[PDB]
Amino acid sequence: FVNQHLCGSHLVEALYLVCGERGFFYTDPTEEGPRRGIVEQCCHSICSLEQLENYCN
Repeated sequence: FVNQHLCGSHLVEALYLVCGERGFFYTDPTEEGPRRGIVEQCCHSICSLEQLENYCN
């Protein structure tokens, strides 16, 4: 993951990386539109890693 399009769990992964085992908030890829912030921003556009670190716990 390096400031590049990240959708589906390909995004979760990053969060997993930066969040580590501490567990990251993202639920499942389906069910319903996730946070509606990181996804619509990192999937349709690029996003920061510092932005994933606030997702961990």
